[PDB]
Amino acid sequence: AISKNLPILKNHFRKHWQERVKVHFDQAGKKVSRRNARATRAAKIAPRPLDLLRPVVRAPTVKYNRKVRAGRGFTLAEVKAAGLTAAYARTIGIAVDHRRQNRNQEIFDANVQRLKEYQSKIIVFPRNGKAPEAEQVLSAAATFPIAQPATDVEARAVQDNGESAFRTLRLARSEKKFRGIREKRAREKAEAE
Amino acid sequence: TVKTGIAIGLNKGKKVTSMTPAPKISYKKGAASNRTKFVRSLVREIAGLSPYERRLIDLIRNSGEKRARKVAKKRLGSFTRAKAKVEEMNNIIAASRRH
Amino acid sequence: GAYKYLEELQRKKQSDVLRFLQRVRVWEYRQKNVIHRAARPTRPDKARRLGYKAKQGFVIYRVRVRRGNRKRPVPKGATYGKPTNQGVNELKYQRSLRATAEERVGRRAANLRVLNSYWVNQDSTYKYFEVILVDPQHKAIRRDARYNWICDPVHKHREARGLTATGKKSRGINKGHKFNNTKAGRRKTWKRQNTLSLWRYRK
Amino acid sequence: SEKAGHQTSAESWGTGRAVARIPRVGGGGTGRSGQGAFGNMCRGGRMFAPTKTWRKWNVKVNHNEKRYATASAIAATAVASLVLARGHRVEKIPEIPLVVSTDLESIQKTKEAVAALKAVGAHSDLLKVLKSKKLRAGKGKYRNRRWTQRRGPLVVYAEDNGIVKALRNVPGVETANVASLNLLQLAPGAHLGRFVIWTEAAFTKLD
Amino acid sequence: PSRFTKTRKHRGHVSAGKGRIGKHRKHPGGRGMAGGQHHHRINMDKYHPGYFGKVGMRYFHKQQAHFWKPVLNLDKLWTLIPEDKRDQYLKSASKETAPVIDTLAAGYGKILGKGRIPNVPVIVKARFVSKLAEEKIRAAGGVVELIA
RNA sequence: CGGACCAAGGAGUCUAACGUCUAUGCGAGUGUUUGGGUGUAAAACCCAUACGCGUAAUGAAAGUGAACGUAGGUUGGGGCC
RNA sequence: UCUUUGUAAAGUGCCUUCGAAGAGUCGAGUUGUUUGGGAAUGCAGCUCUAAGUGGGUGGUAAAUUCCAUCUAAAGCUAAAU
RNA sequence: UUGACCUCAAAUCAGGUAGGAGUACCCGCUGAACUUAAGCAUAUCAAUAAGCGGAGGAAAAGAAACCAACCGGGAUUGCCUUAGUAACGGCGAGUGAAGCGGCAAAAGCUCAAAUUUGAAAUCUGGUACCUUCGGUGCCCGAGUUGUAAUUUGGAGAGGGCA
Repeated sequence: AISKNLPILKNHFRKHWQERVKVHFDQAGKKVSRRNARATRAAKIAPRPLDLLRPVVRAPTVKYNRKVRAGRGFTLAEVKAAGLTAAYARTIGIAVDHRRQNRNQEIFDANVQRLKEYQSKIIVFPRNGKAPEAEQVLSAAATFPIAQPATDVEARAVQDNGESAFRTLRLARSEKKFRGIREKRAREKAEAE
Repeated sequence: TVKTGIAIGLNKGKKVTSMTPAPKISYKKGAASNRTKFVRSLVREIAGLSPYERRLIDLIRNSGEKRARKVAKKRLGSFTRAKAKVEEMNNIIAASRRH
Repeated sequence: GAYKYLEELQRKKQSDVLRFLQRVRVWEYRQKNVIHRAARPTRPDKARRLGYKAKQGFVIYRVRVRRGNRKRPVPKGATYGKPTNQGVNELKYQRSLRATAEERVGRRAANLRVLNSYWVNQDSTYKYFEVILVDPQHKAIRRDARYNWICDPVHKHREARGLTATGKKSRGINKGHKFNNTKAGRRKTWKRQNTLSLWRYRK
Repeated sequence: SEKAGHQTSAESWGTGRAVARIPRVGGGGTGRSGQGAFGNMCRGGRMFAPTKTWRKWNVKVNHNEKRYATASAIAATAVASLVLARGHRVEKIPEIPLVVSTDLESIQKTKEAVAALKAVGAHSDLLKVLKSKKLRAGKGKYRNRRWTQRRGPLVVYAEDNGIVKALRNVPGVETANVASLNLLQLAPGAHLGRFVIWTEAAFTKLD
Repeated sequence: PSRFTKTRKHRGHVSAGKGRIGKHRKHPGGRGMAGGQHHHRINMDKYHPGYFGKVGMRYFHKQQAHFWKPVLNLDKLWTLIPEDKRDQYLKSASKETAPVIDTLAAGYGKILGKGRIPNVPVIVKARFVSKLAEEKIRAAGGVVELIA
């Protein structure tokens, strides 16, 4: 049971796992079926690009906030700043999100210029009259790739002031750690004259 | 409050320019409206008074507000609701003794 | 608008006016059958906000369920097994007495769909629930497409599966970190987390 | 089947009955009564270690390993010794690798496709197929693998214009895109030196 | 494969490599980590010391995003600038035209100071940094500013 | 103790996680095959982002975080001059 | 084609009045079960039983003080599975 | 006396509907034990097997009383990862998620709480006709203890102004 110099292997197989083994032999079969589902979807809704337009949003948490990604939908403020009704934006292929709020200007600016580029690049077919001969671009995501925002010039100058930015890290940690006790000390020194 | 541009501290995080956007209508679900204050005032007039709230009113006027807050915490959930109910009992005692 | 007044009035359950109405109506429902038919709800405010519209094709029953725990049906109180399962009393039914109420009513009216249910009265022995039902083959429900979702054949006996609000509560179906075991059903999560998903090219 | 050898309610008789301790079928009066079951040694019992679907069937290879072996297989086609040692008829081929014009790729008919291959010297290697059409030795002939034959030339093109259709019905030849270069075609049976006719455009795009 | 196993070499030999006396059983020492304090105590004292006991305090709801701090040493700092611009930036060490290194862009939270950057002025954007890393960057003439 | 005799069947297999060793590819990187495109179609080919493990440890944790030197000295050390 | 189909619907900008939003329900105690959830994750029984700038959550109980994030106790809904 | 209303009946009334089968998958309830812990009682097996109730081509869930602490994301589901990790556990045996990230698929909404009050505008049923998965006309009923339109929190309603 415990023999030799071996690592302790926590293998979780003491249940009836053999009744619940799912083996994906249909990995190739589902990929063909997903492409067939995409092909018959594009045949159904030709010539729209088979997916809605998604915004450039910033990923949460400190691990992933360095990178932007695709959102669920644009905000009400973003669609209104682009100059179209949110119900109208749903019909012309723009995903709109009602719970995401706008609190960052460059994410707001990137999303509204995405909306300006989308409205300039698509056309809306008329309800009555002959629809124009327009080809279908199959991927709206490949039409509008998401670029990372501009951070800085590749080269710049050195600002050597000697402010000891490690001590800036050490002091900011210390004044964060000791804020409440210093405020409590400043409270009791005030009400004791 | 603006950030600090550094990874640790009180206001750790990147400097950004916000918008202070249009506030949602929700965040105001518990906001008291004029008709709803009217309905609750009329219901308080016609329901009479609860048996524990009768006990709470005589505990205010006889045995102390600290003792009544102890009893109202034993009745309701916690002290966040006991303090609200004792303040409500204080208001309707003062309403009963005024004018 | 009288239902705004009715809701805040009915919240005062320890009020003298509604305790007397509780005392009279707990006797009346005791003297009637266990499952009987209510021609109109005694809480029309609660009926309107749960989905009952007062048009024909909407049915209200009233039902009493015996309160308390669920005694384990083992002979002579003996549960033959390990001592952790030896308890017979103090065993609690996982579905609510609302869910039991809808189950017995839905068995009685197998031709009707259980829309919702709500507490009306209680005593020591019984809890009383007015259960809203609809006729899915009545033409006022098959027309008027606000309510024709319940004559769809997936919604039949929804109270026996936990689709109603009592069942959605009792299955723990809520969004949150408090409901990680039961998000889309506790058995769906248990299958998902205990399957050994093996691929063609092993990872 | 996971219930095979277990659609049975055999229970062991224990000892004291002068028979072995194996589970035996209860009941009576059927011939199956008293017969051993539930074991690998028993008739009608399950096999030892019943074959499961979750056995590793497909084997992961590193992508750099696959490209290494493909480039080695492509390089082995240019070796005149490995193509001849693999079992191809290149004794009258004037130059290895055999590169032909791009107009082979635009051939629409099989009748001119075989005349093209006979003109460029693959006539003996095409005759090496369809004279070797043998019935398969073993039980696999009634498992939809009835006929074995040798693999003739490979034809590598760049852009399709009908040569894959024109060489579909010719036995033994296979048509491969210069994007793909399937190692199952370039090194059949893990043996280097498939006889490959390249086209001019496929040779240019091989750069 | 099966034909290169020792089971095929054990065909004919009675115990199949398991011994006449020992008589290979189902689970003779227990199952799993059985008896790690009683009859496999010597194994759990020699080969895995530290197995039994509560060391440390419990951290409820751990997310590794909070503990995201991959470390980049100073000798690996110059890997960040690509090779098309690396030789142009190592040569002609200019204070006016200094290469900025978005260390967070690749995904290193903290720059450490394992040592010997070349004497060039280099701009380093950091979430965290060590004292010796800054002193060697200050010795090379570069500067460290903080980002988040 | 088992074995009347004969024929057939009949017992260290597969998986998950690994340990040592070996082979191979790439190598401070590596791993395409979750997925997408393509295809002669469960094959083959191609591909992005992450992520895994590694490149940093240590402490219970807050945290901190690896050149005095020709990356040190001594002894032995194959090979080379 | 329209005497069916404009004593029609829908959206957009100001400014003002506002803004109704689910109760034996949340929540608390206790009990039993369950959970990775640990001064108690969820559910259920019993007892108590809310509020309206309120309530829930923010993975250590409690008090005080903010901040952040949603809007429960009513309901439908395709695809990926 | 005669007309109601309310409640409760009855009818081989008129028209309908439910049962049962199958049950691989799904939604719940109930619910073990062998096993392992080298014993065994918590634990494990397992919130499983059996039992019971209920559906469909999927079901369930589903547009936050969410996650988070970020420069914030944004219904649900599924996969790769998180991760055999945080945590639980005679802290023993063992058990063990979730947020993020990538991808597949992406679709959003509806009532109750407001008096149309210058007109219950709503609907079932019957009858007659026709252009019949229904429509129109008339009548009896339902409904004012509230059926329609308008609103669902992202908003929205009222009152002018163009």
